Amino acid sequence: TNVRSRIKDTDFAAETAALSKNQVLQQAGTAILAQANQLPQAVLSLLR
Amino acid sequence: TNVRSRIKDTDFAAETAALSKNQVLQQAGTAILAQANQLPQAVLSLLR
Repeated sequence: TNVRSRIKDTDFAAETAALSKNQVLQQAGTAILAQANQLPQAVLSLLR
Repeated sequence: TNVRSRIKDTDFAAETAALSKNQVLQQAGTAILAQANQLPQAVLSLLR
């Protein structure tokens, strides 16, 4: 059961770190696309 | 998509330069013809 524990289980102190990371990466990427999809709006400020 | 971007797209900062150029060339050429079509009117100021 020790062996199967180290194989099959997850230590949640690691998991929650992975979660915090991934959540930051998503909220980031979303907020990034808020800008990437607005950089083409600099176009029609020029000559329109 | 990078490759197809550099092939098929236009960088608009180049385009708008081409536009400004062409517009100047048209407005110019028009205003030029305002004179070229009036140089023959110097004729009938002479002997009529």
